Amino acid sequence: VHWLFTTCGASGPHGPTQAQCNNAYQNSNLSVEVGSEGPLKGIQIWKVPATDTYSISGYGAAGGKGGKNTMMRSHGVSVLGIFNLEKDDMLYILVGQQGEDACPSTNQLIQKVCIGENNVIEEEIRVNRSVHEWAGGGGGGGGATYVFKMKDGVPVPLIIAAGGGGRAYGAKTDTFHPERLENNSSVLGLNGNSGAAGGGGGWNDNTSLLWAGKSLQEGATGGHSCPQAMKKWGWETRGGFGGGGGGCSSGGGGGGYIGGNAASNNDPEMDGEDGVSFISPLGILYTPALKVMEGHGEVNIKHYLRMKDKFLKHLTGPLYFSPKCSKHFHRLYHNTRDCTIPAYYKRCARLLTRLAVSPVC
Amino acid sequence: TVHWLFTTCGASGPHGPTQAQCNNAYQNSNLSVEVGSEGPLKGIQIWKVPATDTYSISGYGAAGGKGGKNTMMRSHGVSVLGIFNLEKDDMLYILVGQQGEDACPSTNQLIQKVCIGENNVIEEEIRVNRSVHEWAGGGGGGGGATYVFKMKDGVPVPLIIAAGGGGRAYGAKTDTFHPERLENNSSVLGLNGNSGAAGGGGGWNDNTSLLWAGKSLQEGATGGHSCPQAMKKWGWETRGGFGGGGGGCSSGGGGGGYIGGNAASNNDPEMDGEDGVSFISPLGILYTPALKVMEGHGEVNIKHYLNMKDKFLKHLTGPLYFSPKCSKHFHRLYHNTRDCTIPAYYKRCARLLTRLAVSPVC
Repeated sequence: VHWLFTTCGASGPHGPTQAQCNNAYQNSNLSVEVGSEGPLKGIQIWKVPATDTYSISGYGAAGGKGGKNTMMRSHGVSVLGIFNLEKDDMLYILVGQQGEDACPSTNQLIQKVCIGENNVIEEEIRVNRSVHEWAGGGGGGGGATYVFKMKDGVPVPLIIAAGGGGRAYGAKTDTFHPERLENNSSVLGLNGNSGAAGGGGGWNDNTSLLWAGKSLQEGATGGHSCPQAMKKWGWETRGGFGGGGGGCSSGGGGGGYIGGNAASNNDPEMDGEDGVSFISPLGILYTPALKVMEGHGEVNIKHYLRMKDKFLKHLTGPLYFSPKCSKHFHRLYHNTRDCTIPAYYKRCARLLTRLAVSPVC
Repeated sequence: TVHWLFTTCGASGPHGPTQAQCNNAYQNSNLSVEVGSEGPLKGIQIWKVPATDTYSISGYGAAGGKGGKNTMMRSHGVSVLGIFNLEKDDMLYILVGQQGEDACPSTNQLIQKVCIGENNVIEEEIRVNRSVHEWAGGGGGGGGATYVFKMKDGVPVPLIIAAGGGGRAYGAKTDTFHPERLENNSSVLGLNGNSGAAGGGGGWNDNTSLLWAGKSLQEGATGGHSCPQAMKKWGWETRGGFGGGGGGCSSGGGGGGYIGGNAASNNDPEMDGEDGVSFISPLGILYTPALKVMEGHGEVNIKHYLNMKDKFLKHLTGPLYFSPKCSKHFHRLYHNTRDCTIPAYYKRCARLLTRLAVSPVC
């Protein structure tokens, strides 16, 4: 009936191998060609079994957590689109991976910061009002989900569900920034800004720094951490398999069509920005860009065409809606895989909240 | 305030850590250990005692694996606190136990669809046939045990052994009815545990032969693999943790210790795996009795010996204070353990007090 594309158990900056996805779908009716080398390394290639109308549901990935627990990791954006496919077509799918959390750590000295035993960073923000020595702890940016196809060698993007920016070490306040989505190919899919932490990788750019995440046509690799942090104690918070920019004391940027810009300096309260999502004019945007993802991304492909209601208002409070956002509300409430499977009802509660503040409301 | 904390060095599963993994774990700390590369000492951390003094060695075993449901509470690992008089330049061999493999979540889509509750092939197995032998897989891995032992003329001598809890079963709806087991005499021979389809635990000195059962410390304390029939179709890998843990199948295997944990003969999705038997040697004093507290891997804390969520602890601190003969046990546990002194480990401290009340010593 449906095909679900996951990260095949791969986590971090580099993606799955062929054997990882072989084990991830062994007795399942799903087979993919995983690239062994080149820039298509870690991208799953899937053959369509019919020439029908499909509904590709792309879900980005979350950013990392800071050295504290006073933050919820910036959730990954969702983009649902209905597309027309022809039998035996090749769908190149990059299931973006989660940006690395700062905690828990295998290093005793860093784990001491994670539980509260070490206070060197708080001391530096108190005696010098800035972090220049004890860098690190800002979670790495999350990776975006890239669903695209190849047109005479050059790749054409279909859906790009952006990945969330990593959280900063001393982050406290929650995000106010809306979800950015693009429909025109006239604007370029450039990489995000990189300062101390790395910025997210775009759709097509030229990555120069190690800590900044790479673009998709560049192989889409999670950026490294800043050297100050790896040199002082080795607090590696690398970005995710999409455009995930690795994070220093500031959170790294997330990936997307346009990468999420990271903090220009080493501000321990500055989180990384989420990426910019993308929908192709060759398809139609089913539901707008909404952050919902808790961990790794995923891609759902299916053929196009009572007590559970009271449960959702307990999770999400009184949500102001517009008679315009009713169309989007219905398609979301009854036809997505989040608002139907009870285990993913926690996702649906998130989806609605962001639909209330949405720009198309 | 100086203390030496031995962890798992980031290793997991039936095989322990390497020397580089531990140098990476104790990178910028005043701790450095020697980890073996082959043989029986593969994964064990050798530690040179820095001075001649009376130390408190707190050994914590490793928890067991979850069941064939994501919403399953795991069998916690046993904690043993002891005071030992140690000499300078004494080589302390410390094995930090590793938790057993969880059944949920899992990368395989078929296995994962069982963990969320939509696929019910296991529930149909008992309806068609009386005995479950085809849809094997769903249990929890046996938690590894934590050993702290010295070497006398090349023969190993134990000091502290904190048993690891055996993993839980697929349909583990009801809880168990047994307390912690502790041995205090070397006369009692520490042998391997009883193994059925899901392997049993691992003892201190034994001659293990079953591949699905955990191995003893004299053999290497390698975790036991899962039963072959569970790898037949979907390949539900649920191996026991490093330290003598047992593979789980569907019922869940037992953890290790001085004496290996017990496992059932028939694949029952309700019966869990019995945890191992802890050990404290006669030369050291027992500070507090054995209590199940660890939620993940084990650990060891050595230190020089002297002499909002707080409300969830006060429900237990009330009666324990003046009710039994173990009032001092509660006081020293609440004021001297790093579970109760560090505010982040409050949950661990909550499991301590709870287990002090149910224990037959009180």
